[PDB]
Amino acid sequence: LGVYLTKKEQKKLRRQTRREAQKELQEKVRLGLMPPPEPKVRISNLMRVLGTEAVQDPTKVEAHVRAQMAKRQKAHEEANAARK
Amino acid sequence: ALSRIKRHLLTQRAFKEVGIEFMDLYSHLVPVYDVEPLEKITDAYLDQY
Amino acid sequence: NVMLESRFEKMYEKIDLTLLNRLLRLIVDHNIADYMTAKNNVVINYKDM
Amino acid sequence: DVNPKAYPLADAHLTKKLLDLVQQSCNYKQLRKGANEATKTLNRGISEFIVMAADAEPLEIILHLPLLCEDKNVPYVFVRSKQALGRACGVSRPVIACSVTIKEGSQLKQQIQSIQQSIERLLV
Amino acid sequence: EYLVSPITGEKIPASKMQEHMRIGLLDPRWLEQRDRSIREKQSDDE
Amino acid sequence: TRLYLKAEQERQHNYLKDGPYITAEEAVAVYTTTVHWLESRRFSPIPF
Amino acid sequence: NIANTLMAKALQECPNSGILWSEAIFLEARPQRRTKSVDALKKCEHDPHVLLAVAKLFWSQRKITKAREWFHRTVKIDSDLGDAWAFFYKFELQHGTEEQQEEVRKRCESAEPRHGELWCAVSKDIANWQKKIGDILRLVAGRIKNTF
Amino acid sequence: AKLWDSKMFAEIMMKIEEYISKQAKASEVAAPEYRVIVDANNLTVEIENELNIIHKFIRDKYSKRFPELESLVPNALDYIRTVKELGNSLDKCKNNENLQQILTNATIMVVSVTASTTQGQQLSEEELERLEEACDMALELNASKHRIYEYVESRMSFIAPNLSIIIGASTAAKIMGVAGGLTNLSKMPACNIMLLGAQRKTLSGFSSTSVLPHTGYIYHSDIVQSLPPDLRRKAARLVAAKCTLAARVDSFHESTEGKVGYELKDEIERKFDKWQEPPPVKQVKPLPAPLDGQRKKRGGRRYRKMKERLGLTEIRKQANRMSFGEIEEDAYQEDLGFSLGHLGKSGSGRVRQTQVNEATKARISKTLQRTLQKQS
Repeated sequence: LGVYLTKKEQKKLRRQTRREAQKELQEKVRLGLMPPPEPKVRISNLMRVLGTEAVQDPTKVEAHVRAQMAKRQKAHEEANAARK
Repeated sequence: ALSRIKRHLLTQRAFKEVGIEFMDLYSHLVPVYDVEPLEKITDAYLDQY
Repeated sequence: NVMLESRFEKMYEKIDLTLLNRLLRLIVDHNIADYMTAKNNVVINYKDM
Repeated sequence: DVNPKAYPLADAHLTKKLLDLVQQSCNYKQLRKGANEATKTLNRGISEFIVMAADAEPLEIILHLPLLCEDKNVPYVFVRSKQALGRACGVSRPVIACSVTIKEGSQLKQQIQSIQQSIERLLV
Repeated sequence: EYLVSPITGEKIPASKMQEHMRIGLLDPRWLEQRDRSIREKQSDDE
Repeated sequence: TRLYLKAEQERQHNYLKDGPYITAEEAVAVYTTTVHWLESRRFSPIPF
Repeated sequence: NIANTLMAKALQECPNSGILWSEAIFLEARPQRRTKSVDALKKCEHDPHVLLAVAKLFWSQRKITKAREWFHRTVKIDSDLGDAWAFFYKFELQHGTEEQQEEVRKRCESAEPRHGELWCAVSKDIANWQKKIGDILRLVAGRIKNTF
Repeated sequence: AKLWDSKMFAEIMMKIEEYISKQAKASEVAAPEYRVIVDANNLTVEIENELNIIHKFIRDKYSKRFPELESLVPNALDYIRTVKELGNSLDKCKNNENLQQILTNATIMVVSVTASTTQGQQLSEEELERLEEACDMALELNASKHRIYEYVESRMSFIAPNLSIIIGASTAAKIMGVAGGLTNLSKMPACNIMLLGAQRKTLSGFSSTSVLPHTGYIYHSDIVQSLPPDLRRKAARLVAAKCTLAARVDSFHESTEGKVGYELKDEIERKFDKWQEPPPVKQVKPLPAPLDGQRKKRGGRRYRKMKERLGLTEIRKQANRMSFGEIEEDAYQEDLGFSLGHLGKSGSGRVRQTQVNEATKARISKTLQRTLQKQS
C-alpha cells in the first residue's frame, strides 16, 4: 500500500523543489535565456525603487508601478482560472 | 514579572550553574559570581522585599 | 577599658545550609527560606572546572 | 502466516483504512505513539482503539496490550508492518504500537466507530 | 512487499523503504559542501 | 583561581562525606538562643 | 479484577457519573489513585460525590488541612448531598478539635439550605435505607414507603 | 481496633502464606511453586497496605507529642523507627548514636532543632504502650517483608530470568514487590518503572537536585550506579525501558533461558560504551586571513533595520559632543569619566528635550522567548 512521508520529510521535499526551481531561474538569467528580474515595486515601495524618476514624471511612474502590480495580480488570477 | 517571581519563590528549588571569576586586588582574591539574569531578577526582588 | 576588634574568620564559608534554613524559617516564610537556601546550593563553574 | 501469535491481523484492504485513520488522527493531535503511551492511554481510559505491528522483535513487548485492551474494553487490531505504522504516525522511526484517543467534539468520530466495528468483526 | 514512492513515483521493495527515503532526498548541496571540505583538506600544508 | 577552586572542591567533598560539622547540641543551642531572642523582641515572621 | 473490568465498562458507557467515578477512585490501588484516577476525574465532572471522594483520598493520605479545605468546599458547593456529612463528622472527630467537631455538627443541623435532607442523603448514598429506617424518621407513615 | 484488626490480618497471613513461603524456601535445602510466587507477590502488597495503615495510626498518635516529625521524616519505616527510638523522652535527642542509622546527619539536626521548639505535650502510659506495640508490629511486618523479598530474590532465577539478567535480583525483587507482582510490573509503562520505590526525600535547605528527585531502584541499581553522576538519569531511563521490555517478555514465560535478556543487556552495555566514548578529533579552525579589498553587501529591509538599530541616534549624537570651555559639574559619582555632554546642558542648540529612538529598544532574543513559553 501507499506510504506517508512525515512532516519534516515534507518540509525537506518542498524546500528542495523550491531551491531547484530557484536555481533553474538563476541559471536561466545567468545565461541570458530570460531577462534579469525587475525589482518588485508596490505603492509603499515606489519611493525606494522609482524615487528619482517619480519627481520628474510622478504619474507615469505611478501608472507603471500599478501596471506591474496588476500584471503580478493578472498572472495569479490567470493561474487560478486555468487550474480551475 | 511579579507572577513569575512568586512562582519561582514557591516552586523553584533547582537553579542553573553560576559562573565564578576572581577580582584580583593584588593582595587577595575576591570571588565574583555571575548568575542567570532570569534568576537575578527574582533574587533582586527577594532582596529588596 | 579594653576594646577587642576582631572578625569571624570564615563565616561566609562555614554557614551550614540546614541550620541557615532553620534560622531563616524562624524569621521568614518557609517557602522563602527554602528558596534562598536552595539558591545558595548551585553549581559553581569556571572555564573547565 | 509469518507470525501466528499475532491476532487479530488485519488484511490489505483494512490496513489501508487503519493507517489512513491513524494519519488523520495524527493531523488532529489525536494519536499516541509507542507501547508505553498506548498502555498509558488504556490505563487512563482515553483510547478508543489500539493498533500494533506483528513484526516486533520479541513480540511479547506489545503482547500485554491485548490483555489490557480486554481489561479496559477497547478494540485492538494488528498490522503486518511496523515501518508503515510508524510512517502513518508521522514518525520516521518504526512504531509497533499506536493509540487513538477520545476527544470532545472531534470530527473523526464516525470513522472511529466504523474502524471499531471493522476491528470487532475481525476478532473471532 | 512492494511500496509506491512518495518521492520518486516508482515501486520499491519494502525492506529498502527507510533507506530510500533517507537518501532519496540527500540535499545535493551537502555533496557540494563535502566536496569543498575535502578540496581544502587535500591542499592543507603541514 | 584553579588552585582555589581545587581546594574548594576538596572542601565541599569533605563536607559531603563527613557530614555537617555542627553537632546537634551546638545547633540546638544556637536555635534556642535565636528563638528566645525573637520571642523577647516580639518579632512577627516576614510573610510571603 | 473482574470488578475492575466491569468498572472500566461502566465508565466507558456512562461517563461523567459522579458516584461511579468516586467509587472507581477506590477500586484503583494507592499509587494510581491520584495521578490518573482522580485528576482526569476532576477533569470529567464536579459532582458532590466527587469532591467527597477527593476529600476522602486526602484524608487517607493524612493531609489534614487539604482534607478540611476540600470538605468545606464540598459543603459549600452542595449541602445535604452525597451523604458527605457522615464522613466530615468522622474526619473532624478523628483529626479536628472538639470545638471544631462541635461546630461542624451544629452546622450539620436540619435546615433547608444546609442538611435539610441529611438523613435522606445518607439513606440514598451510604445505602442506609431500611424498612424501619423510614419509620424511625418523622414521616413514619410517609418516609417508610419512600425508603427501602 | 484498626491496629488490632491489622494485627489479626497480619497474623492470619503469616500463619499460612508466610509459612508456605518458608517451607518452599527450605524445601531445596500438586503444590507447585508458581502459586507460591503469586501469593508472595500478594503478601508484599498486603504488607505494604497494612504498613501504610500502621504508619497512619502511629503518625496520628504521635502528633500529640511531636506534631512535626512527619514532615521532617517522610518515609514511613524511618518515621516508625524514629518514633520507636525517641518516644516521649526527647531529652536523649543529643548524641543519639541509635538515630544516626535511622536518619541521615542532615535531618538529625533538623529533628533535634525542631524538638527543642515543639508545643506537643507528653503522651500518657496507655498512649505510650499502644504506640510501642504498633511500632513493634511495624518492625515485625518489615522483617517479614525482608524475608519474603529474600525468597523472591532466590526464585527470580526461575520466575523472571530476563529481568534478573538485565538488573540484579535484588533490584529485580525490590521492583517486583513494590509493583504488585510480575504481571502488574509488566502492565506498567516504562516511564513508571523508573519511579518505583522513589522516596520523597525532604530537601533540608539544599536544592532539589542534590536530593536526587524522581529516583528509584533502577537508578540506585548496580549498572546505573556504575556511571558518572552526570550520565545517570539517561542510564536510568534506558535501563527502565529495557527492563520493561524484559518484564513484558517474562510475563508470558517466553525466552526462559534468557536470550532476550542478554540481547537487551549487551545493547545496554553498548549504549553505555557509546555514551562514555572519547570525543573524536576536531580540527582547529585557523583565524581568517586579514581581509583587503571590496566585498559587495546587499541592502534592503533587513539592511535598513540593521542600520537603524546600529546607526547613530540624535540623543547618542548629542552624547559625544562636549562644550568647549564650559566646565560642567561631575554627574556620576562612581565614574567621573561619564558625562552627558550636550545632553541636558546649554549650548546644544536644541530647545526641546531629545526623545528616545525606540528602534534602539532592548528586547530578549528569539530563543529566550522560547524559554518564557516553557515557563509560564
